[PDB]
Amino acid sequence: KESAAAKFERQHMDSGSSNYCNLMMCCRKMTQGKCKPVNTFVHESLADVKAVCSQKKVTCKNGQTNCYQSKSTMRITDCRETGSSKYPNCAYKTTQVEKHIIVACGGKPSVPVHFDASV
Repeated sequence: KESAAAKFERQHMDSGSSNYCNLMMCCRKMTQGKCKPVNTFVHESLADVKAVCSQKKVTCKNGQTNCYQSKSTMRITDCRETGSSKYPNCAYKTTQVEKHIIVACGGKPSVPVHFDASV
């Protein structure tokens, strides 16, 4: 069983092409069983992303208060299923942007366990 912290790294970290999302959503296993409809990858170092857990506190989309917003914008790529996508033939639109990220943090040490939003 993968931990929540490990799952966050697999689904969202790509520390560092129109087909980017199609390749990554597949390699990171987000097209198994169903096409995850939307996902965001973050291209900053794992350390900079983990540091968000000690940055600005904000409320989570689900109402929990263990969420944090990055002090700076970060380089991210949003992957969104296209209208033609249909499991098991998933298809995604790749959009690169620079936005702040909001993540839920948990565990000891407190690390990101859920990508909540980009703002």
